[PDB]
Amino acid sequence: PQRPPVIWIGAQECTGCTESLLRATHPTVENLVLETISLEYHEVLSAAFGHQVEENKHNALEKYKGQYVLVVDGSIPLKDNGIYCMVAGEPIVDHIRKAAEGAAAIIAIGSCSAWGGVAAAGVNPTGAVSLQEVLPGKTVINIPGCPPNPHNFLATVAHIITYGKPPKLDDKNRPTFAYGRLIHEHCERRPHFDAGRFAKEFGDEGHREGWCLCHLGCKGPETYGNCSTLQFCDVGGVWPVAIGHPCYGCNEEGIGFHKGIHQLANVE
Amino acid sequence: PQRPPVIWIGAQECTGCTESLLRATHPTVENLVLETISLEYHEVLSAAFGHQVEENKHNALEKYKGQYVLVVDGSIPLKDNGIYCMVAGEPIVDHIRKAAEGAAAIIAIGSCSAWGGVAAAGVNPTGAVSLQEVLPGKTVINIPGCPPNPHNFLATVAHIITYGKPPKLDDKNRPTFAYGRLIHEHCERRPHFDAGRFAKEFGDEGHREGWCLCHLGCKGPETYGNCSTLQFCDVGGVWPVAIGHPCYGCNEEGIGFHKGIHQLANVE
Amino acid sequence: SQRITIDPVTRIEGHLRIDCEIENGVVSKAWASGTMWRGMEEIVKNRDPRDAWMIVQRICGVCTTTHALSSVRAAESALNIDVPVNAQYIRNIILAAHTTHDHIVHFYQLSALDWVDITSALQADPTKASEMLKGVSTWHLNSPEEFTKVQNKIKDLVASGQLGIFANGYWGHPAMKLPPEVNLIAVAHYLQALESQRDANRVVALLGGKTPHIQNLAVGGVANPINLDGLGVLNLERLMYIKSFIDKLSDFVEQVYKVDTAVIAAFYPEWLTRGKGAVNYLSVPEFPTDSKNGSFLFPGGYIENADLSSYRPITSHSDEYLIKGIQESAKHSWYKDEAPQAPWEGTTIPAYDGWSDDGKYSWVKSPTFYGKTVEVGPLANMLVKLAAGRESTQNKLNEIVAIYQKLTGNTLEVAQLHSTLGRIIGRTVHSSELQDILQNQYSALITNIGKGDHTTFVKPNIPATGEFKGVGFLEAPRGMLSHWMVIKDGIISNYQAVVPSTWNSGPRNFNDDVGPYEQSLVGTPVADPNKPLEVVRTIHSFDPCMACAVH
Amino acid sequence: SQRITIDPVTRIEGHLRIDCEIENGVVSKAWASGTMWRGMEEIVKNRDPRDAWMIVQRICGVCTTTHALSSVRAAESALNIDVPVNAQYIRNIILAAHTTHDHIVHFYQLSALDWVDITSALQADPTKASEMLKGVSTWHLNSPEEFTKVQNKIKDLVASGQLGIFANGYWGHPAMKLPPEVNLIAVAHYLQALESQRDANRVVALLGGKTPHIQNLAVGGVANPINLDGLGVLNLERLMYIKSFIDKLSDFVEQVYKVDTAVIAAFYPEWLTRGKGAVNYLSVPEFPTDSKNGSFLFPGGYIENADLSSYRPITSHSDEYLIKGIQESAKHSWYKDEAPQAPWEGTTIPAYDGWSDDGKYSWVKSPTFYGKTVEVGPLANMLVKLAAGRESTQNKLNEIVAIYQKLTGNTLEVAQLHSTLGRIIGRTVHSSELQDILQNQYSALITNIGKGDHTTFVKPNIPATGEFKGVGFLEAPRGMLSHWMVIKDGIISNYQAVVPSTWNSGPRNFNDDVGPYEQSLVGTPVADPNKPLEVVRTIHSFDPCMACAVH
Ligand code: SF4
Ligand code: SF4
Ligand code: SF4
Ligand code: SF4
Ligand code: FCO
Ligand code: FCO
Ligand code: F3S
Ligand code: F3S
Ligand SMILES: [Mg+2]
Ligand SMILES: [Mg+2]
Ligand SMILES: [Mg+2]
Ligand SMILES: [Mg+2]
Ligand code: NI
Ligand code: NI
Repeated sequence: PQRPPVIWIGAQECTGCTESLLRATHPTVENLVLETISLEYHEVLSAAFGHQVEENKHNALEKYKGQYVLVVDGSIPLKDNGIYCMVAGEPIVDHIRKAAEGAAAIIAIGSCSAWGGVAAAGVNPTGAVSLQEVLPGKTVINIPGCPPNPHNFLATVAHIITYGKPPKLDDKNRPTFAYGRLIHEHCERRPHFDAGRFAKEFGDEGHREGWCLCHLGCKGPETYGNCSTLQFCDVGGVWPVAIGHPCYGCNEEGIGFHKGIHQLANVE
Repeated sequence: PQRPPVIWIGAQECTGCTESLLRATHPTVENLVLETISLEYHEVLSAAFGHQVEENKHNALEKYKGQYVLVVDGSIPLKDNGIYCMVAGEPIVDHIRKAAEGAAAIIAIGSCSAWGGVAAAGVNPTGAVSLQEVLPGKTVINIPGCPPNPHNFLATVAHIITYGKPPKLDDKNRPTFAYGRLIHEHCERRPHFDAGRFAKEFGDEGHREGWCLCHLGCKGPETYGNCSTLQFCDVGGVWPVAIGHPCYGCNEEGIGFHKGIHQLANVE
Repeated sequence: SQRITIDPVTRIEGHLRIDCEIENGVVSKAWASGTMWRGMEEIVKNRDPRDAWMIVQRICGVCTTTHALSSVRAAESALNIDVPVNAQYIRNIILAAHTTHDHIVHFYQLSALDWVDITSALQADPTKASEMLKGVSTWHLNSPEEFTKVQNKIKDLVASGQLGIFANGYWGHPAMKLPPEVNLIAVAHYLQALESQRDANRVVALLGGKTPHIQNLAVGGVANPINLDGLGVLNLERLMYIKSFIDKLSDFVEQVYKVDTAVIAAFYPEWLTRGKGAVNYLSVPEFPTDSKNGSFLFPGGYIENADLSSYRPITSHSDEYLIKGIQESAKHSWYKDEAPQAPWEGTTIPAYDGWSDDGKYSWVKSPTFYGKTVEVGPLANMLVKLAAGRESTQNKLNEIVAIYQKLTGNTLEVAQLHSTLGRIIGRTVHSSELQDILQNQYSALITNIGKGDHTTFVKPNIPATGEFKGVGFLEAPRGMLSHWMVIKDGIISNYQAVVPSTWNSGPRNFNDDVGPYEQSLVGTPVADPNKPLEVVRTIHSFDPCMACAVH
Repeated sequence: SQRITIDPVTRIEGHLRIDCEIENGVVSKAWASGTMWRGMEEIVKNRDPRDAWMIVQRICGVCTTTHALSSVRAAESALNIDVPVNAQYIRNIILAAHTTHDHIVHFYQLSALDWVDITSALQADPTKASEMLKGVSTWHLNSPEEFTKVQNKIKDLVASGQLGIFANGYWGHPAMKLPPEVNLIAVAHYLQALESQRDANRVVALLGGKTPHIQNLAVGGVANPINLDGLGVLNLERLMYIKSFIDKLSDFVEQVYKVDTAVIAAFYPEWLTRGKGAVNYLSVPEFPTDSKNGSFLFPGGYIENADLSSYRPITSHSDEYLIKGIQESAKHSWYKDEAPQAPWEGTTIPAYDGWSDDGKYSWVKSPTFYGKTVEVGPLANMLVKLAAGRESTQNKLNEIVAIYQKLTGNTLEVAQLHSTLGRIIGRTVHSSELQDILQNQYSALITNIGKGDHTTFVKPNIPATGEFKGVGFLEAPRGMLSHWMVIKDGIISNYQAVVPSTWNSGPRNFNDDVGPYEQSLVGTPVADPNKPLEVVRTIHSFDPCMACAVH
């Protein structure tokens, strides 16, 4: 039984999006690579290096033309003709465009590839841009977060494999099962918000009773995601607000990495 | 090194309260019985039976006088001189009262022992009552639910062992870390309640988008508990409302087993 | 000659008393008694038919799920509702995974300490123990190192002086026959079982909303909202999570539980020749897969006089031959009305008057099928499948036999299955076959959602006048379960549960005939009347549940 | 003379190019080049000091937690804030659990396939493989049955023709020395490691709110609300859950990882005689336990010219001698300002002009300590601990050496630790000592809460005028980390990170001296210049992270 091929290219990444896979349980990373897919190129795990791994990529791009899923993490830096990310002596944008030509589906994993993310913030030193921006002719599936829950990615891959098409997407090309609703429109602390029950500082009486974090800068009111329902790490009860810290808006362009932690959201 | 002793007596139980321990992860049932406590009497797991197990109980009540935690599951039937539950030829109320004389702490695990529960519902065929009703001069710690999350019990026992006293209790003697707040005052579907986004029937469009279950009969507005936060089984995201069914009020006297599934809660 | 009582019987669900006359070192006559009653049938009376399942699920928390599913099927029968096929798939997954948990816990936590001596385990050589299983199991946790860690935990427990649930156990009894090494293997497996049963209940929880006591059913289907693209509902991520736990169960079942079953039989072969409870057996078909409450994955039937060749198949939960045969009597039970009653016309009027050997001595009723005593449960269900020529059942039975053959040089015939050990073997075969049910129904669910069917619920209507009768059948871990609902003027006017442990545990009947527990004990050797381990061995093989038997 | 390039170096974090000149099959000169830059120092500038940690944690997701913790420590340094002791315990548990995950993944997922040949594992006898470990490890998952299941997974993968991550590996290379049986053992452990590293990150997640990228810090302490009696906060139930995962880590680390480290050394003893990168070593103390940002559980210090007997202790994160010695140069890096800069006066002005052997060739800066090159990371941290006479470290090293001696007949002396294998051993010793840190700090937290201290956060004030400077030190998985923050008129006016992979991977410095990666490669034998596995062995021993090195 042959497994569906995947090619994974890292651009201006911190590797958090690959690391998310090492927390996954359905599938675990070992079951992913031995049973679910054939991971044909991934520089963090590959036995081969250098000219041998670049051979592997070229061979896979030919053997599996029209069939592989291409995944990119990190932003793509356009300033100064691509030199802020060079792999095997060539700009990463050239590697990415060449791999995109033969892809069956293309996924931007993480906020950096989906919309520029932290690497494009402030003054944007390297002219970092999104995967969609470098591939204007293609439909890029965006799976934002810094990093997303790995199952936001894995269940998107599984829909493609099992049912032969991508999951349903919103108008930013994000899968609706994971990004279809504002966090604040499905947050267990909404009753406290509604009653005016707000933590004012970490460690205060209301904070120590699990009250709403809006006045600490929670960006839940303006961030799409599944952080309050799917949550993180599959142990139960684990997401930033449940732990006691406001949402920072890491999924959402113009929110995470732009607004201050303690800056208030706009409430709609 | 010696472990703190525990005596567990079943009255009019279904055994769900013992079975909750087989789902626990912190501690697991095997670590509970080998490391955390010495389970001196428990009829479901005991190697010994009949005369030999009643010997173990008498020995333990004398040996550990003033030191053991007594746990009861099920209601206690007082109709017709206690004959609706007879163990070794004697009414269970007499077993319970004798064990209670030498207890360091006494816990009613489950809604049946906490307030009568399903066994006391409707016409109450056997004159079933609560553990606190059988023991009017003792402070009984109530851990309600049908059954409760096992860690509601295990963290209560742990507070007693580690810190030398019970956890903080409310005016029904329920531990505040688990029963201190209404489910509706910490429910992730409150945003939908607030916007008038209500499921009308299982399988309708609102139901299939995770909307509020109030109009299906949700008793969250009148039930104290931790079902929306701690939830169940430690896999993440598992409680009745999250699965798509309203809360029935099983924690709460006069709600669970009294009101219809689809009967509406009073809302404050 | 003397009279003994075993009260309480431990390592069961609920409150059971067993009495025995012993003559010339053997049991000559026995009494089984359920000593606690709640009146659950009366509690549910006069309510809306849709509410019943949440109340009657509380008949039992060991066999959680079962009374819930039997109750909705009963209301569905009365109302003539066809359940959506996706709701059948979900209900089936829950029942199959629950049963897997239930049987593992029975073999290990409830039954093993009848056959296994923990003191003898301290004398074992862990390397010799591991070596005994080479070519017998491929399980990855039978190393000497695993066995040494387990031996050290037992060592530490004993050394503390606080044996707790292991104290005053039947250590050194003459009927304890395992070598030290095999005792140590069993205790290691006992601990490993706790992990695998947890995985089974993770399946249950993800569809049920929690366990014990699931909360996803409804008269008309289920409350799970199927939407692959939906946030906070049953989507593809959630289904993948369910599958990840289904996949974890098989290796333990096949490489530990199935093998231990053969090993116990190899060391206790006289237990193949005693503990016969009945000559008639009944099971219902289970795991419906069509749109009209039928097309069951497992077959059912009725066997009379132990004749497999002339059994009567049952392929429908509406079978009038099944329905019409079932009655219960209270002649030797603590209820007022004594003549055999069909359950639609059943009463449950308490009439406690204390124990009498020849009068009333139990809260359990006495069920009959066309006037005969019948054994139900995994022995019944296995014999019926063998009678149907089910290859899967034959093959799995042969696997257990082959391990037995290899250990003893002897074989096992069908005649030897009518016994204490045969009953245990039926349970183990059931557990193995349930793993294929899980794979089959997960795959069916994924395929059906892919065709565009997301339907899960048909809203019922209940006429405000008229009298309507329904019965919900279910093949539960302990055998055939049935709930019987009468609806009059929109509300429940009668409710009767006839539960598998009622069939097996019930006292002498209207014609003073002897039911399975009481019959199975006749002829039991009892070496020490003060420590009657042999009686408890046979009673445990039926997996008693007294909250179920009495309700 | 032959010139080779290895680009990309895989099984590291990020984007690394290594070039080597080779004379007669021996590396004569090497160049290390970080080939990707983001300008994270410039991105964080001109913001509120409280916001830095959320941004700069994104320097790296492999060493997640570390830049977050360093950044809050830097702001607390600048503002003169003493962190509550409960916030220290929580920070410490997170760092220790994270580092356990990180090192386990490095040894197995990143490094093992330099030393282990998967094709040779297919020829192994699983029974002989298990027998080799008798009396060497007590691990419970070293049975022939476990090993056979693993072997069959590899067999199935090879038979599919889709080798994926294993394709075109260095199978049959002359530097591969393990027998088939040991190759199979290592693959089994590679798989098992993935479960233990997941348990370590369950600890991190329960305190951090997720991982990668924790979200529970603040300038002034942590955001965890301690209330044993509170619903929805850090109560006793949540603390019990954390402890259940802490308890799962030790057996793997001691009985698998520590043992494999000794076994690899036993089969590759020439790797004790090559890969020396420096003669000077630096580490900082870590895991503060008082109310004033001190009383560290692990010690730090500076070793010069490999002389442990005359090392200089460092016991404070405010040590002026440490602070004053640190500078960075960009003479051979793609930035404009080349003279050595103290980080509070640092610039990061990009000036890319292409590769030149004698000019600029990397995005990594060149750090020095009072003008010398220095190696940081687990070798530095082990040697400093040994120089301090820490018995724990001595004893743990002695356990590894005892296993090695059992297999080879030889001991290990300290001179042999200045090597590729010594660097790997330091990492394993660190991993083992971290399990005691976790037990110690969990116990300290439970005890402190019990005394009535639930405090977690001191709200900062930040003056709206004035200029002031802070530095946050941290002993990260790959060595000494420092973040340097200048605040002017209430906002960040300069931000410089000097990261452990910057020390080790940086290019030739202002005086053209050679840093650790480049120095370590001189003398490396290369059997096949098309497939330079020997170069990658030594580079992987430093655990490169180029997102960290460059930022
Ligand atoms: S989105 Fe975040 S975690 Fe993923 S590659 Fe970008 S910085 Fe790292
Ligand atoms: S502001 Fe944040 S914490 Fe408060 S209800 Fe909204 S999402 Fe939840
Ligand atoms: S509370 Fe519920 S689960 Fe516990 S004994 Fe009563 S009926 Fe069973
Ligand atoms: S009515 Fe129920 S589902 Fe709706 S917000 Fe309240 S508790 Fe949640
Ligand atoms: N299985 C089970 Fe319980 C019994 N007997 C039911 O139904
Ligand atoms: N460990 C780690 Fe990452 C590097 N180098 C940091 O800091
Ligand atoms: S910061 Fe990110 S991880 Fe979720 S809670 Fe907010 S979108
Ligand atoms: S029915 Fe019970 S389990 Fe919780 S969700 Fe409602 S109190
Ligand atoms: Mg309809
Ligand atoms: Mg009945
Ligand atoms: Mg200071
Ligand atoms: Mg820097
Ligand atoms: Ni039952
Ligand atoms: Ni890093």
